[PDB]
Amino acid sequence: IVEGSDAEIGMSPWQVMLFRKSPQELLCGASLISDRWVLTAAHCLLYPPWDKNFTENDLLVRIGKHSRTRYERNIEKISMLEKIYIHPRYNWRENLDRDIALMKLKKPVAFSDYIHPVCLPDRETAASLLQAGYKGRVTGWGNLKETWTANVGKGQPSVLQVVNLPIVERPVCKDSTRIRITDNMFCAGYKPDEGKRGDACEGDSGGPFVMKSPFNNRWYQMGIVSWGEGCDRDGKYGFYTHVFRLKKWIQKVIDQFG
Amino acid sequence: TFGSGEADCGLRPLFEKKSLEDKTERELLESYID
DNA sequence: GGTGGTGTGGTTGG
Ligand SMILES: *C[C@@](*)(O)[C@H](CCCNC(N)=[NH2+])NC(=O)[C@@H]1CCCN1C(=O)[C@H](N)Cc1ccccc1
Ligand SMILES: *[C@@H]1O[C@H](CO)[C@@H](O)[C@H](O)[C@H]1NC(C)=O
Ligand SMILES: [K+]
Ligand code: NA
Repeated sequence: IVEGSDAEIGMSPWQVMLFRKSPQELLCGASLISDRWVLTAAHCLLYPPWDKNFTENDLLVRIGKHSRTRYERNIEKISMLEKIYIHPRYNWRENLDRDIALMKLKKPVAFSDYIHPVCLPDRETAASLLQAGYKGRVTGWGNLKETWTANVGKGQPSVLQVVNLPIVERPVCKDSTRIRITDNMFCAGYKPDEGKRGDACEGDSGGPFVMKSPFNNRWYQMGIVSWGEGCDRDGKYGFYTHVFRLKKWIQKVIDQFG
Repeated sequence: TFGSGEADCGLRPLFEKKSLEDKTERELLESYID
């Protein structure tokens, strides 16, 4: 996350860390949506152009965390994966259309002050809140800057980072980029003239874009960090998988078995 | 199967559940007016 | 250390 700040304790108890077994490295974020289901972005698991194709056994997930690297004894819970479901029409050839995947845990996890699932949106919530100018919250342990070019600053944060960002109107999103945008995506970020900043970055993928419903006080995941160009550049905007538009699939998979 | 958790989803034990606001949730809510 | 270190608290033991 670029120009966010430290997360408070238990501020997003649905944050999940997607962690590679060997070598040990943080791959991505993700969200806890029930006791046995985790949502993330498809390109975290499967992106052929970068020769990336993870199987369940390659991976762990870590839940309840705050610190990026330290094992947080008696707080965090580490779970193995039973099954990985990638959207069958995830478009990795071109623009990451439908950048979403579900991961089913081998064993349901217990909730705690630091571990608690987030809500999936319904038609009314999506319709009330998914509007230009409305702000959501993004979280992750991804990069604090553009790491692929010399830049001053630390690369990664010691602890979970948060930033709040306004949804942007679709035509601005379109003109911000040469990459083909689809209705399975939306974009968020401050305009240059707004003089406030912030963005998700490499490493934050899979992490949730959430909004708090003023009608019931609950946090809902409207998006998944999907892609961007640079991090936090004037005139570009972070792109996010549109959760609600992909809800039908989410539900079809999640409710398929008892 | 979804499993456990839904009835109580999106309510954070250390915040909503104790009637505590995090430091910036209010910025979100104020973005939802106009 | 096992997982750092403004180390035996902390978001948790010893
Ligand atoms: C996998 C995620 O960590 C990461 C998210 C970066 C989000 N960026 C900003 N500014 N909010 N995603 C990526 O790095 C994806 C995966 C493949 C390349 N990529 C990109 O975002 C490119 N920078 C642009 C792009 C390339 C191909 C297809 C779509 C987008
Ligand atoms: C990913 O790898 C699996 C083997 O585990 C293979 O059967 C599958 O076709 C792969 N898909 C792609 C697009 O590489
Ligand atoms: K210690
Ligand atoms: Na920007």
